[PDB]
Amino acid sequence: SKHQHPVDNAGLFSCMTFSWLSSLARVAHKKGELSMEDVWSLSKHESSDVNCRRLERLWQEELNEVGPDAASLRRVVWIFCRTRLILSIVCLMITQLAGFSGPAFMVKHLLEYTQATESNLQYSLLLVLGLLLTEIVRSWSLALTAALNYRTGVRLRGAILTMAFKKILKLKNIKEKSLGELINICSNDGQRMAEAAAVGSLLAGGPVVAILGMIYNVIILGPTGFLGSAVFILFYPAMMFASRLTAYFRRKCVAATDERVQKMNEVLTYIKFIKMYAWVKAFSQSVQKIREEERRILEKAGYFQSITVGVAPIVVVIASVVTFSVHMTLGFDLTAAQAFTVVTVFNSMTFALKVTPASVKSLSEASVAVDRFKSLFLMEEVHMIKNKPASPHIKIEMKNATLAWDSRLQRTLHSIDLEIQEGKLVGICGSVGSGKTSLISAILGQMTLLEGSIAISGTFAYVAQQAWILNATLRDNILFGKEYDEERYNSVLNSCCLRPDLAILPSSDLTEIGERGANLSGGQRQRISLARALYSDRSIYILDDPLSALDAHVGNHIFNSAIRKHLKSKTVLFVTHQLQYLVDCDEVIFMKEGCITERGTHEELMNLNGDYATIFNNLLLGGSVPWSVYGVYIQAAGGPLAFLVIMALFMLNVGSTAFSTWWLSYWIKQGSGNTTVTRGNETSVSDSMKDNPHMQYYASIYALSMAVMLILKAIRGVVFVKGTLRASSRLHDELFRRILRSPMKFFDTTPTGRILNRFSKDMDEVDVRLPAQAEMFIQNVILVFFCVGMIAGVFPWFLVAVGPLVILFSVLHIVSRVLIRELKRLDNITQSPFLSHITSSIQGLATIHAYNKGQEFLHRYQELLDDNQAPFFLATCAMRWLAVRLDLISIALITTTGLMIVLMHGQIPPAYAGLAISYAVQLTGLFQATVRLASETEARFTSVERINHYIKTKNKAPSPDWPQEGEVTFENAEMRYRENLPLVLKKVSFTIKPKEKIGIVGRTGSGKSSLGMALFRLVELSGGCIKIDGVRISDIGLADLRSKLSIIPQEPVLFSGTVRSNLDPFNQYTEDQIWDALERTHMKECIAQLPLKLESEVMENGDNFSVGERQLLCIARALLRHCKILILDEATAAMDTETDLLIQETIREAFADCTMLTIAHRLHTVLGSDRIMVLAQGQVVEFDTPSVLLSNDSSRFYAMFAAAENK
Repeated sequence: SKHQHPVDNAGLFSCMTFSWLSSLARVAHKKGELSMEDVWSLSKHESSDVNCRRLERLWQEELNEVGPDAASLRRVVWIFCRTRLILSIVCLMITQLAGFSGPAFMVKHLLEYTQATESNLQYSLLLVLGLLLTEIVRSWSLALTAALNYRTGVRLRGAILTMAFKKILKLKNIKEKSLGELINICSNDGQRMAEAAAVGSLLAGGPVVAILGMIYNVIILGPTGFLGSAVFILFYPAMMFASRLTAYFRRKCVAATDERVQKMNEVLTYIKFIKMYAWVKAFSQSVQKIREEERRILEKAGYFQSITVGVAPIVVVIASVVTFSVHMTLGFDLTAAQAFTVVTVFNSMTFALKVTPASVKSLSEASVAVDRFKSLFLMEEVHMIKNKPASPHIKIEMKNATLAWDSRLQRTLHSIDLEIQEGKLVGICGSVGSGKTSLISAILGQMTLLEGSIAISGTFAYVAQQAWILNATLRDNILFGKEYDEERYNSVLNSCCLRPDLAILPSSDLTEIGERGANLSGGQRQRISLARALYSDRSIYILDDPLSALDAHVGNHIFNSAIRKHLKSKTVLFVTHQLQYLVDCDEVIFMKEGCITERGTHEELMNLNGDYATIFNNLLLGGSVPWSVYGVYIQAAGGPLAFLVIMALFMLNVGSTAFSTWWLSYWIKQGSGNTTVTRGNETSVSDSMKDNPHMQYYASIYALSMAVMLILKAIRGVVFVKGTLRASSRLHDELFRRILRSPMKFFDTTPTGRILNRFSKDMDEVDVRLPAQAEMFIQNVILVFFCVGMIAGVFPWFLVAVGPLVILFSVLHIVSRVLIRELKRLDNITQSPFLSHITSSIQGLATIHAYNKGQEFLHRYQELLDDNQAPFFLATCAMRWLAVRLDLISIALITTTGLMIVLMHGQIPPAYAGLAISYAVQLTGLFQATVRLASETEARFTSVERINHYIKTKNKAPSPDWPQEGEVTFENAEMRYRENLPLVLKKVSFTIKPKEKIGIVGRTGSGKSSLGMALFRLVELSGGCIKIDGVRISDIGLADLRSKLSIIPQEPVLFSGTVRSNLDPFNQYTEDQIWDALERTHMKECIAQLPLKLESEVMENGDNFSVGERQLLCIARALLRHCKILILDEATAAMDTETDLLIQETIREAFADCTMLTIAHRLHTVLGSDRIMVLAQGQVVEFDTPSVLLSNDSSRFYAMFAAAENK
């Protein structure tokens, strides 16, 4: 025994057969759920610390030997992994030698014995035992070499991830890389390296058995054997070519699918505007046009992908046909054993296309990860000041320090003579870019030194800008790895006045805040950072501006409560940006261009009449998938007929190869037509296929069988893709149709992102991932069924031997895959906390570096890495554990087939026995693929299930001229937003009459926002009646209702595409009317100067236009329709001193001859209206015209107007 982990306790046989996992497999099967407690802890050999130390030692050794610039991290990886890679390579060599010598020798000798006229029992038994032993030791050696590299990949990932984390923690240039790269390299590069070391180490595998096969087939045959090798070496860079073509088709049309996702997001977020404008048909047409363009390249991508999914038997059949059709017709002889040895070795070399491309892609990923890690390891490292001042009273000492920045020595500071003393309240103020932040960073230690010296005699309590903080509960953010003291905690809370924050928070001390703060604000974040700094109890406090945008009153209160009183015995480096915080400061310094100009306390600062005094004066002045899915999936695919057609086509595709093999066996068995050939003085029939009179007929039938197989494969490839894509298209169309027609309440309750997830992730998965795995699963299942049926046909006793084996396979399947699903779930729910403490760590590094808490952070990161890697290691080992048990069935089937062949010697033709053993040795590696494909399809069906259930859960004839007038009346309308919700409309009744300027305004939540969509009938009326032009709103069609109405929302909304498309999506309005509307809204010149003349294209939300132009575009909208009732919402504050007035001028100039149901929350912009109503809590209380309402002081509206004037 070496460790508590059963992996170390396992010897040779247990490790080879993965017997250690059958102590957790049983408990997982019995309980049905695997938790982190049941998962064994990581071994000390695979522990992060030891492997990281070894990797660092090797890296430093190579850096010292070769050089910082000429070193290679690939050499470091090779040196680290050589010990566990050499033995794995040897094991792969021996297992691939056994797997090649099995069919080449054991099958050939067995078939030669079958053709022999004698009958030997001991020899046949010895041959069967030898073949069984060879296959058993091949499978076991493969399992051993997989387990050997699985551990070293995990240990390499663990060693490199912590080293990368330490490097990014100790780097100086935080902004050198991006946010999405530092997190990716510490979370995905390690996994890429692990999977590379796991699967790509077999690069010396498939190729070596392939070249061994090429060397073979030339001794038994003649020169014809080179044609079989040429066929393989031309077919490989054809499946590779198809894979490259499908990869090129991928990452293409991704722009189209991103445009579709953006359009769906725009139609979901701005669904109120579209539903209030009847712009549904045009948007639906737009998305249909985008989708049909997407599934025009998606169809080709699927066509090219479906070629290389099941090529395992097709390549062997093609090579055999090409070899035999020219070997027989050239006069050469061919026997059953001679012909079937080539087929068996071709099937053996077939076990390269499944692994080699994956190995190459893993090696490429490992190489690019190594290059990126090397680039990470070559940047400058941050430094910490260790020199101390000669006088202990001096805290920070620096004399004539250049202290250049980086870009590299970027000169920013010049001749700084700081003499900071212990216990001071100084402040370094200056212009932006003069070197204030540069000086702060230099004090922290992230600055290089050229001339002078830097002396620090204490730790830094530095708070960073933007308040990065941590990503945990609001208790460790204040302690920051310190002992919890009640008195200190209460003092810190009282100093920073955090009691109201705790009171308003739901969980108070237990409240959880994200990396940036979800239920938090900038001021609260800064207060939390200040509290953490106060509780830190350090010597020097590097106080970066905490109150730049926090507040004034409470900011001064916390400043004079904590910085002045609590922070008296500690050094203060408070940056200052307002200049009233240094009235009590001990020494005020003002530095410009990196040089100190004024020193001393404040009194000298004003009496010297410097720049600081001028600035101060200026500032003072200023799961299981049910059967419903499978069924509906196929029902959406076209019903039972489509599934039956697909199944029949797959069976025909497999049966093409099956019939080719059967015809080859028939040609071998038929002999020379039972004719006699004169070989001299003896004439006694013949036993050579070359003497068969109908040899050309057999060759032609073989060639036709190959052609038919190719045609069937092409037909399946071009049909199955269409069948699996039409289902996705129909599902997407139905989902869009039901979502667009669904009440708005579905949008208010269900989040927009949740709906969008069904069109960006679920839809893409359904389109590209699930059909790909389903095709291979179906192909493997049909191939296995056909092989089993044909094997049983030759010997009518395979069913009785396979029945118990089928039961064993079913028992294995039900026992397993549960510890796989649970292990994957555990890996995900341990990697999510691994993304925690990583995204936060990269987001904020200056605070960590200044506080010197880089050791406990690294320890926590290593602990998280180990607790995430252990489930990953177990999950990786589970695949090989299942593969061993499935091989225990595969080799058993092969042994049973061989025993049946040897027992029935003389009653079975050699070709029939040979085909059986060829298919038996072809059965290898099929159950392992089949179960994995079934599990993957079951997992992928969760997306289809999530998509599903979403589609599950006249009277009055309007006049052609309606509305002739703009008369609006309300008859005690009763309305509510949703059921079981507080009422928003309470017996509201009023009269508008055409030609009005209603200036509706009320308190928040009173019901002002309800009006608008209330008139448009976004949700059905719960009571009351509303009449337009004497006609009730109800009992009218949706288009008729929301087609003669217009409204401009609060925030301008613009759709991506074309300006013409935004102005006229239906394309039925004349250009002259559009230009007249633009002229009336004052657009003309500034929009006519565009190079494309209004076809200039608009980005998302109109990001290429100014805010004023964005508002003016929406103002110009609804002018073309010349609608009567306008329900223009709030203008979202005033824009400048002229743009707002111009907008108002255009607004009243355009909509002058019609009603004006404008809603504005500003009392200054509502003045001059013809008549204004005031609605409070859903009741009308004031209808008497602003003017008349004004004279009356008792009216509320006058009180609000006076309050607004006062404020």
